[PDB]
Amino acid sequence: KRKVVLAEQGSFYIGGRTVTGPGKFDPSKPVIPYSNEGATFYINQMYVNFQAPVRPRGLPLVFWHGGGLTGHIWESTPDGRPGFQTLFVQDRHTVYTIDQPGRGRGNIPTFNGPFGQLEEESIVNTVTGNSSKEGAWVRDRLGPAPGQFFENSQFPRGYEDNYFKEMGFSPSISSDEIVDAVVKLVTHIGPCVLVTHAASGVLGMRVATHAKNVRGIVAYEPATSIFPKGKVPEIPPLADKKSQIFPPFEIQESYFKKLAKIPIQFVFGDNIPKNPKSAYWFLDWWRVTRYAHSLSLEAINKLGGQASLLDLPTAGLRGNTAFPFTDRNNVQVASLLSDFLGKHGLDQN
Amino acid sequence: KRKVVLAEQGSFYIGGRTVTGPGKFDPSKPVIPYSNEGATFYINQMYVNFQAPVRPRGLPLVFWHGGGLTGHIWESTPDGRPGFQTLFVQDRHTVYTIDQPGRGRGNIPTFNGPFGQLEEESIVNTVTGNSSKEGAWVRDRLGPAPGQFFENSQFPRGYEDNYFKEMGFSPSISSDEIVDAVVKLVTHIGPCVLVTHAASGVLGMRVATHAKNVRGIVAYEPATSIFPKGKVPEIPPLADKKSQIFPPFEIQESYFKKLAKIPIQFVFGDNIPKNPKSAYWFLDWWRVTRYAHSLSLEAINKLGGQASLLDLPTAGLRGNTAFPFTDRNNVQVASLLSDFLGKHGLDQN
Ligand SMILES: COC(=O)c1ccccc1S(=O)(=O)NC(=O)Nc1nc(C)nc(OC)n1
Ligand SMILES: COC(=O)c1ccccc1S(=O)(=O)NC(=O)Nc1nc(C)nc(OC)n1
Ligand SMILES: COC(=O)c1ccccc1S(=O)(=O)NC(=O)Nc1nc(C)nc(OC)n1
Repeated sequence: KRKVVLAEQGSFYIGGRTVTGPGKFDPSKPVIPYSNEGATFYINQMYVNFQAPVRPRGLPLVFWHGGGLTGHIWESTPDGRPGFQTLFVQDRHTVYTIDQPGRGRGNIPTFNGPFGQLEEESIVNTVTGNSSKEGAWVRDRLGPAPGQFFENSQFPRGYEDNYFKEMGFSPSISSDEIVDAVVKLVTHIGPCVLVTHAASGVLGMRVATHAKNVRGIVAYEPATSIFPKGKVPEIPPLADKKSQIFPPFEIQESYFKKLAKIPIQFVFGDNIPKNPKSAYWFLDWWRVTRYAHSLSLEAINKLGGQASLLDLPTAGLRGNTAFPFTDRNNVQVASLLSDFLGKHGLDQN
Repeated sequence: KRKVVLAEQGSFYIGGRTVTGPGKFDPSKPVIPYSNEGATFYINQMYVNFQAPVRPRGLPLVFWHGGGLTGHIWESTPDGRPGFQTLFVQDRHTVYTIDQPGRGRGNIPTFNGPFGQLEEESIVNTVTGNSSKEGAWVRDRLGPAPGQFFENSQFPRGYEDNYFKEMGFSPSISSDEIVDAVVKLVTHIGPCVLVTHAASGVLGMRVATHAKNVRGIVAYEPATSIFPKGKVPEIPPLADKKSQIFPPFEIQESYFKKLAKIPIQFVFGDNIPKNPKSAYWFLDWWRVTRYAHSLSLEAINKLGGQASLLDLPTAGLRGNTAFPFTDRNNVQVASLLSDFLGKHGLDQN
């Protein structure tokens, strides 16, 4: 199970832009402490890793981590089992894993001065946000409250420290620039499949509307819904009568219709409630967010699309968290992804 | 040259601690926007990647990136040629690559509030520092001034953007906590060899004094010298008669002596002046820094050690930058590393 044979592997940077400080750089002056004077800074670039099997079959897969994560989540599970990178190289796909701008080996744009500030220009905000262990516990549906596990959980229990250590903050890089970096990657690699997760769900949908090389999307637990501009359906508030899900992203209809041209599958784990759950904010949030996604997929299908929602429990898999690709049954989750790729010929040359 | 057969690969997090916000966490209350209330945050953990060959020989190698870098520099060169990770898995060594705390997939400790601040506790500074392209150009001795190459350069010209894109800031995590994470990794791995670079040179020396499992060190272009406490020799200022090199790190003699028990090699590239060069601050800085390191190695040898300085031009390799392991002749640089490992019995089981 662990052996893997690579025809080649590597990593590279792509995308981003440059910003400049004032003045001129004098090489005879002390270079350290570092100065903005005469400075050119590369910002908002993305890190990309690839592993290619011998004699690949079908399209390369681009695995895109969720919010506050990195490509680590596709490399290994918290308890050290093979991640989807290894499983799909073994399945004879070339596999790209990214650290998007602002995360991991992607660029964090900061300079000499308060965080994110280049002289008088605010590239990203100095004030950050970041989930706690407790927030992530309920966000990812390990259980209804920190320390608790749902019955039949597939979380790798005992490896909580490993799991939460993989998570961190994201600077306020614009989503436009994150999407731009991945569009450039898709141009670089050719026809490919995007496999997204939570926060990258809506970003991957956006990439597909700008990049015809995206030939399919599988989105694990996408966090933000997407609709044609002015056609967002009625979406109820949460059971606490006061909160709402994330404002759906709206794109022009001519771009939205590009989503009807490729196979798209949204995948959800277990323990999303059917009924309002006022006592558990993030469980109720997932209920209404999944509902909004069902309407988004229906809108894609009314325009001639091939969009579907897979609830893992209906496929016979019980207990998955919001990271099904690192849960204890991730091999079975991978099998369902192989099934999708095979159904649409994305595993053939 | 590109193929690699892995018995296993993966990644994991190790080291770090936790800090806590005030108050308690209520799962019924809105979890987003994220709050410090009731929060546990994992901070200062390190990312570790490993690739293991079939039938490994000798000790595992731990590759430790320089300042503002990540394990990318061991994966691939800026122009896409195999890095030392691939070369030494092919040489039948298990290879670990790290993103140290505060870099890449390592943790950047920030919360909900101004960067690095947890309520009124400053975990890392809000004001950052970061090299420009211009500062890094002369730091790494691509040439004497930005945009200019030494005639003999081994840099992969044309891939400047790719190269500079791999560099970024480091938050003010204490060096103690960075050393702590790698000591914990070395305890987990068992006997190994540290391969360090620039800023991680002094940190690897410190790790060796705390971890008998470190059985050898090869340091490329180390940036800070180390001496026994109270025994720093006379080191001249730079040619501008105002600047100094980095204040040498001082450790108790009992720990310093541990450096005499293992083979240690410092490796320097080309274009470091023999004579004072006041027009080019970083060239002169490298002259005096290399001199300080020569005295450091001499001090280890006077304690019965086996500490050597390898200037790559004396081995027939001309024009290397301060990243010899990603230069155009990196295969030849690797050969010299294999020779060190072999001579010292580190390539046998
Ligand atoms: C892995 O888990 C998630 O990925 C994840 C999963 C579920 C919800 C949220 C996230 S997230 O933390 O990244 N945030 C996100 O998708 N975007 C977003 N949108 C708005 C409008 N506000 C905020 O506030 C943070 N975030
Ligand atoms: C994921 O499920 C829970 O999280 C969960 C849910 C409810 C209770 C307990 C757990 S548990 O997992 O902590 N522990 C558990 O189940 N213990 C247990 N021990 C014995 C000795 N026998 C039996 O059952 C016969 N159960
Ligand atoms: C890849 O290049 C290097 O590794 C590298 C190479 C040569 C010099 C500097 C660096 S560095 O930028 O990271 N900084 C470093 O080693 N430590 C350090 N120590 C002091 C006392 N001040 C500062 O200020 C920056 N830094």
